[PDB]
Amino acid sequence: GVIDTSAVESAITDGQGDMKAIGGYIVGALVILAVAGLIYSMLRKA
Amino acid sequence: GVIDTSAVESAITDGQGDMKAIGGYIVGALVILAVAGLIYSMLRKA
Amino acid sequence: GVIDTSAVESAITDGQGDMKAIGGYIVGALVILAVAGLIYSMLRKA
Amino acid sequence: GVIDTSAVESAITDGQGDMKAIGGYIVGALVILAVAGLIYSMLRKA
Amino acid sequence: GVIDTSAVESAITDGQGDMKAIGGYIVGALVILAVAGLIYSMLRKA
Amino acid sequence: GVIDTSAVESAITDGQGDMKAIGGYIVGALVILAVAGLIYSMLRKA
Amino acid sequence: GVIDTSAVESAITDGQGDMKAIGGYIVGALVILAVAGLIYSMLRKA
Amino acid sequence: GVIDTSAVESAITDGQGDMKAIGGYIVGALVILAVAGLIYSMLRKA
Amino acid sequence: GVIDTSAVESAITDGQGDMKAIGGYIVGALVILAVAGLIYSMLRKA
Amino acid sequence: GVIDTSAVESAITDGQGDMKAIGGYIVGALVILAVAGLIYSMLRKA
Amino acid sequence: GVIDTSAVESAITDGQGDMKAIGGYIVGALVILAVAGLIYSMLRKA
Amino acid sequence: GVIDTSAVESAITDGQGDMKAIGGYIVGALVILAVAGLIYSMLRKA
DNA sequence: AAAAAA
Repeated sequence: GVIDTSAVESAITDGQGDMKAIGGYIVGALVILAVAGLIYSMLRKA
Repeated sequence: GVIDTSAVESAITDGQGDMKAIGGYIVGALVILAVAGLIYSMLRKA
Repeated sequence: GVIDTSAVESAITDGQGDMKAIGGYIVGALVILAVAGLIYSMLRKA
Repeated sequence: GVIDTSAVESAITDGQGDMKAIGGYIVGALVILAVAGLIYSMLRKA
Repeated sequence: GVIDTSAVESAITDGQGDMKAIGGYIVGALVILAVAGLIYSMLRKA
Repeated sequence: GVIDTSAVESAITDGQGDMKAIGGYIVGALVILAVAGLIYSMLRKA
Repeated sequence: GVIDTSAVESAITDGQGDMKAIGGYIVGALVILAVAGLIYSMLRKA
Repeated sequence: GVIDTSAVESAITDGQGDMKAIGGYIVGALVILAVAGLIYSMLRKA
Repeated sequence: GVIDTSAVESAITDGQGDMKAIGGYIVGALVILAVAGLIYSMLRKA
Repeated sequence: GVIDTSAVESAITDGQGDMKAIGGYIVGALVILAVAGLIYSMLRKA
Repeated sequence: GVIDTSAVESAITDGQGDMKAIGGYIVGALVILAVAGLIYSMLRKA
Repeated sequence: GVIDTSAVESAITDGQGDMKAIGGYIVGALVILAVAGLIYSMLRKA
């Protein structure tokens, strides 16, 4: 009496493979305010 | 004194084979609001 | 003893093809508050 | 005067064995926003 | 020994063609509280 | 065999024209806590 | 062979004219928790 | 064919007159954490 | 040809007088999580 | 025509007497991060 | 002309004695996310 | 007239024993940004 | 908001 849920794992494993894609696109934008955070500290201490 | 009910099981086993067909057509539409439910959460947390 | 449910899959596969259309129209509006979320952080840290 | 309900437990034990399958497919997608939640905190504190 | 049911399909195919008309008139009113739902979020985050 | 649904679109197009009216009355009250949010930041930084 | 249904429209047009009366009496009570919802937000942000 | 709904407006106008009473009892308790929020800032800056 | 419905209003006016009794017993339990909701906010801000 | 609701107030007055018990058990745990919040400030200023 | 309803109270007093059993099994699982909610706050404030 | 709820406590006591497992796996990752938070303060003060 | 910054 089953219902075919084969279209579930095919849909959301491709879903969770897309959460990883837009996680790496944020990490690449948070290191901008990490690098610029501490080369401001070099100019101030000088 | 029987009445031929051979046209019953031929009619509703093909009936319950059609309930399964339109059950799988709903599951394929509920995973749309499951995937889009949690890639909205990635954009908000970023 | 079947009932023609051929008008079902023709109606809701075109239905679930429309849920995808208005999912992509929301993702295009959530990245506005993702980009503007972290170019506010550049102005504050400066 | 019983009615054979042997097709019940054969149908829904296979049903509840499928709820477990799509529960583990969600847990694998909620840990994405748990890991990315706190490696954002490392970049901000730096 | 039939009864003419030709006035049935002429009456309810025009009936179900009217359910579609007042379905599209609701969708045009639910996007008002979808758009205004997330331009409130832009003003709050600012 | 139709039923006159001409009183539907006359009733809810005037309905959705009123959702827009009380959406603009909220936007005018959320910019108060947007402007006052960042002229507090000028006084604190001084 | 008709039956006089003139007492129908005289009874329920006055009925639907009363649903409008107690709809406007609820809207006047939901704006209390809309106004007080966002003057709490002014006190918290201060 | 009406039903006397005169006991409705007599019941909920006195209802919405009570929502205002317990709204003003919260505002009097949120200004405590507004005043104490910024006389802590005077002691810290000193 | 009436039927004595004098036992109706004697039964449900005493019924609706009891809905008011267990409404006031809930309001006395929802103010517990209103008071404790915002004296937690005083300890956190300190 | 009443129904005995004497088991209601006996059940939820003992219910709301238990919400007070686990409210005081949280307040005793939020003062830990209030005291330790500002004896960290003494060590830093030294 | 009664019908023996002695099997009613024997069936549902044992029923409501089982609602209490699975209420206490939830309370034991909600305190896990209460304790872990505020020992995360100690690590963040440090 | 009971229903065997013996499969409830066997299922969720093993459930709440798993919430504790993934609570301790987060605490081990929040002390990373507690230790690194204050050995950054040693390098800055030097 | 605190910690960065004075």
